[PDB]
Amino acid sequence: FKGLDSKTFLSEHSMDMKFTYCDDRITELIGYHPEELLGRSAYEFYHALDSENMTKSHQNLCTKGQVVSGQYRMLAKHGGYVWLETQGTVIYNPPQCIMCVNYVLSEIE
Amino acid sequence: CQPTRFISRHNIEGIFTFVDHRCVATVGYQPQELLGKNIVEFCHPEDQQLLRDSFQQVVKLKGQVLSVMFRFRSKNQEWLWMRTSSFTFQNPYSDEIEYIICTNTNVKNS
Ligand SMILES: O=S(=O)(c1ccc(Oc2cc(F)cc(Cl)c2)c(Br)c1CO)C(F)F
Repeated sequence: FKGLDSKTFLSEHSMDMKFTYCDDRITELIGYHPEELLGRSAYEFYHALDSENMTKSHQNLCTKGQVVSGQYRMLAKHGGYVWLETQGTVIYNPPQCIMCVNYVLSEIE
Repeated sequence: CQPTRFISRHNIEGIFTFVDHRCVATVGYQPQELLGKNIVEFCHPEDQQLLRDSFQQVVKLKGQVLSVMFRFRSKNQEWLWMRTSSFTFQNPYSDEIEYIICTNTNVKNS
């Protein structure tokens, strides 16, 4: 059994969805080292069956400014998938970046 | 009976910078659904590194054709086998960075 903080991690993305920062907690949970994620779009990692739903959730984030993703799968580093729910927030300036608070719903499947 | 195919241009990173409207019949997406995205985003997880390595090599091959087969996720969320044939173009009157031209055909894996 894991405590809430240990299943949560933050990530930051450019408006093109590429990772620009990820907390080190992701490593224990999904296998990735943060620096290997950098410069790759979120889209590289969604299961095929979640892809279209994520595109619609992204539109909503861009029109509303904040969105909760609802349940999706991230490809894990050594294959299989982990279920996540994310709260996304756009940071706008003087859009600049997207901040994601990511909560793991499952082990690697 | 024609194969179903469409042309695209990419930057050296893999991002679609041009997409021929024959894509709608080939894979189901409007060109604007592909433009600005990296081709690897449409690629099966088992094939994504081969596709990244292929974009990386085609620029070393002196403008000659490099082919790759990979599973592409159609607009219906289904994996379609694609054979992408790619080569670089650089206009010798200039020193602008080369880009990659691809022809993308749905093929059988058998
Ligand atoms: O909730 S969103 O704002 C969103 C969700 C995830 C997102 O990125 C991640 C972050 C991760 F840690 C892992 C994976 Cl597979 C994707 C992103 Br970017 C968004 C914003 O669209 C919306 F698009 F779902």
